[PDB]
Amino acid sequence: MDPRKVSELRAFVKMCRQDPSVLHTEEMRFLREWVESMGGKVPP
Amino acid sequence: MDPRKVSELRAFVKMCRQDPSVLHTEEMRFLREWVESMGGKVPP
Repeated sequence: MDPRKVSELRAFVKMCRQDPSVLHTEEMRFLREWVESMGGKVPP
Repeated sequence: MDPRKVSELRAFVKMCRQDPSVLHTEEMRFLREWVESMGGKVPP
């Protein structure tokens, strides 16, 4: 992927690690499902 | 989000599903670490 979008993804992950709120929306269900497919659990 | 960036993230997840090796690089270590923090593991 292009380096700017990677930087945006780093910023997104940094946000989620401090406040995973956005992940609990319907918009982000696909992302939760992907994490779950890898054996993870999105925390509260 | 920017709906366009949600779209890009969906496309990125699709790409990673199709070819998990995209996540194996040092550039993507931050993403592996995030997944591991949630108890998952990126596929081989």
